[PDB]
Amino acid sequence: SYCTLADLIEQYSEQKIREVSDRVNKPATTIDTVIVDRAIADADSEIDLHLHGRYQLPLASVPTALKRIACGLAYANLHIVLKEENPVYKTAEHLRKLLSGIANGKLSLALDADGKPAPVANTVQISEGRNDWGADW
Amino acid sequence: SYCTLADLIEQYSEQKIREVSDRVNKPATTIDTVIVDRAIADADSEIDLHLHGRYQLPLASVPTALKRIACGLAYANLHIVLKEENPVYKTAEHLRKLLSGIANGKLSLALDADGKPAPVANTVQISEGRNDWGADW
Amino acid sequence: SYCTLADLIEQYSEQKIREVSDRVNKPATTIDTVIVDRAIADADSEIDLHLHGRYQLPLASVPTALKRIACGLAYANLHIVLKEENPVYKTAEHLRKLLSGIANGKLSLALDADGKPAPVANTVQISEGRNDWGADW
Amino acid sequence: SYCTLADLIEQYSEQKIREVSDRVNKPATTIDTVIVDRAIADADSEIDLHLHGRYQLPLASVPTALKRIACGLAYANLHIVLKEENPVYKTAEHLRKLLSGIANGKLSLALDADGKPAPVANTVQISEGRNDWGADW
Amino acid sequence: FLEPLLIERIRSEVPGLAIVSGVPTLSEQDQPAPSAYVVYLGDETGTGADHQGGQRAIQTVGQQWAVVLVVHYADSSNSGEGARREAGPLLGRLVKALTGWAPAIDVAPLARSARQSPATYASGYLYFPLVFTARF
Repeated sequence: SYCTLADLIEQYSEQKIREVSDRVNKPATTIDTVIVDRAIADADSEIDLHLHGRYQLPLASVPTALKRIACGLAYANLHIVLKEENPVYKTAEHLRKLLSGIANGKLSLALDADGKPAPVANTVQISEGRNDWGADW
Repeated sequence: SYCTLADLIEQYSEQKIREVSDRVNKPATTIDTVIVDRAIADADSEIDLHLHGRYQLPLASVPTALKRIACGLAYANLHIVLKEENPVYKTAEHLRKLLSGIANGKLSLALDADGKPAPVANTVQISEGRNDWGADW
Repeated sequence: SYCTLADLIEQYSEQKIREVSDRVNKPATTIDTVIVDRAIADADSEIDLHLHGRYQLPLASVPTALKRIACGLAYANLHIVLKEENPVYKTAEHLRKLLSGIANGKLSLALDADGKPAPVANTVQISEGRNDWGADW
Repeated sequence: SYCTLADLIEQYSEQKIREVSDRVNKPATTIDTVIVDRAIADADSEIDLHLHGRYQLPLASVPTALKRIACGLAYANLHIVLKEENPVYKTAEHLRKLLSGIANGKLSLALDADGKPAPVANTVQISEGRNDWGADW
Repeated sequence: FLEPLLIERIRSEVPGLAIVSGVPTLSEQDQPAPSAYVVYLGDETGTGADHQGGQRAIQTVGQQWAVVLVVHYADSSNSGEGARREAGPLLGRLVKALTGWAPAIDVAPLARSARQSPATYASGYLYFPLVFTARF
């Protein structure tokens, strides 16, 4: 859960979330929590797809850039039909580009609140090191 | 079964599923379960085609990204005629791009609920290792 | 027989199969079984052309992706005249691309119902291996 | 916090900040501090994403170029819908280009007020240096 | 200036396969479904009669509105059997819903034409230059 309904409302205003989330009432009246939850879950799943090879999956903290990316992807997911030239689609593409840059080691995952994220041990591995005759015998 | 009728309704609203699934009544009245089942099965078959070389086929759990991909492909399959510029076709193409990226080892299959997926033993294979004279004789 | 008349009806609705299969009655009244059988046979022949070098020909089971591909190709074959921009032609081209990817070893043929397909012994061949003096004499 | 509400007002005038920040009153009357804070936080998160590999994260001082970049990104973030040809989008792209140039070691992070920034110890690492027999024995 | 209240039900998503087609030359070879395919022809204007009033210099403005028929079912260069024979009821439905079904109207006649709307074919598949009046 890198973003919440509060984050979506704050980033896109409550009116737009209501309009793109209420599918049964015309005009919209309330925000459907289930739809928003599914959209946020899908955004988190995509982000994990991008970040699985460099960091641990169950992150204990959410970096701020991760919050922005999740909010953007979740909003893009709340559109049933999304055309290519829709600006929301372009924002989603830019965020996906940021994610790909992070995955390819060109961008670093920033601070969460004060501490660093937790990189995986992929680079750590070395055989073991056999150096007998060099132990001050 | 990476996605269900509930997932399709939640992602695309029940009205659209009814409209694209009911082919005998005009206007549509009910959702045809057989057609939806076949579309979901076809989406799962395509996804397995993409994922057979890196993971076990009968997955015991469904990763969330896999759910989103299956829902998108299933919805795209429910259209008898699908043109190139239809936005649903573009979404299907993006999801197929995600699948291809996963297959080529550029994206990782994320967590299912809390645990990792089950990669195949393709990389494990090595001859055996003949290292007599090195067993502390 | 990777697909049947039932599969074609389910994928494209009975009305469209009737319209593209009945050539002697205007308006169409019944589905011509012979024409559908020939179209399905042609689709199967093309698929076998694509799959002969990696799997056994007389497959004992039909993978689901194979069913979808066969249905699409069979429907495309039921059109006497098919232009380039017809969406059915584009679907046929996409399915042919999937087949070519399978043939070139970029996609794997998925599960049929629970078990794997039967790959051919093309890669198995090695000379024999002459390793006398290494048999614990 | 590389930029503040005062910086945004000074760079873009108070009227524009009021117009792009007040979402509940039409016409706008007051500047929403929470929305501005979130936009500034997102800009800072992106900048940290770009600068994590060359400098320490919790910078004790804010370089002036960093202030300009943060102000531009924050203003770009205050737009719910931002098209490609919007000049604010172009300014954001130019600032992102500046950030990327800094990250790739083509531009240096300037003075904060009088002293240099604090680069990370990434380049410092060397093994240790074994040079016995050269210590004036 | 009140038609939308009934237009809402006038339009009911006629095609089941065509999605986001922005319908109102035709292809006649790759159309997913037989949509309404409405067309626009022109306008009718006049003054110096009961149409014109006092202030605002407005009058009962004649309005033109037509449709295009796209079925190509049972008519694929074979014969005109099933093209308009099946359309007849469909043509009546279209002309009764899209036209002649107006809200409470005082100076909005919303003229409808059940007959006297000739149509000629061309291009080898199907053409239908419908001629109907709207008056509003």
